[PDB]
Amino acid sequence: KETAAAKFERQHMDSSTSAASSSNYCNQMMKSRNLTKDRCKPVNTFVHESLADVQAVCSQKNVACKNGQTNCYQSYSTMSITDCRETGSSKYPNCAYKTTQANKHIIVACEGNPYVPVHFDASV
Ligand SMILES: [Cl-]
Repeated sequence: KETAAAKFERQHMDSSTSAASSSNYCNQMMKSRNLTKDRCKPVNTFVHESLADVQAVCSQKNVACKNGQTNCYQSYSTMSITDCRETGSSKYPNCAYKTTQANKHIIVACEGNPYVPVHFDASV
C-alpha cells in the first residue's frame, strides 16, 4: 500500500516545471501520475514548487480543514499551481481535463513523524 505521504507526492507535486505551459498539461499529468487508470479522477491540483517548500507548509499557518479537522496549514506565500478538472467531453477511458494555472496559497493537511503533507485541502 502506498504511504499517505507518498500518495500526496504522486498526486500533488510537480517541481519539474514553473507552471503549466499549455492546455494539454492536465491530460498528460493525470495520465502519467496514474490518476486515470481505472476511472478519471475528477479534480486534482499540482503544485509547481520544490518538495521542501511544500513540506515546509506544515509549520506555517494552522487553519481549519474543510472537514473540520485541525491539522491543516496555509502557506504564507502564494505558489504556482495547476488545477486539473474533468470537462464534459471526458469519458473513461478517454479522460479529458481543463488546465487552469494560478498563483495561490495552498492549504494542506499534515500528519506523521516527520510531519508532512498527506492531503491537499484547497487553494486560496
Ligand atoms: Cl486536489
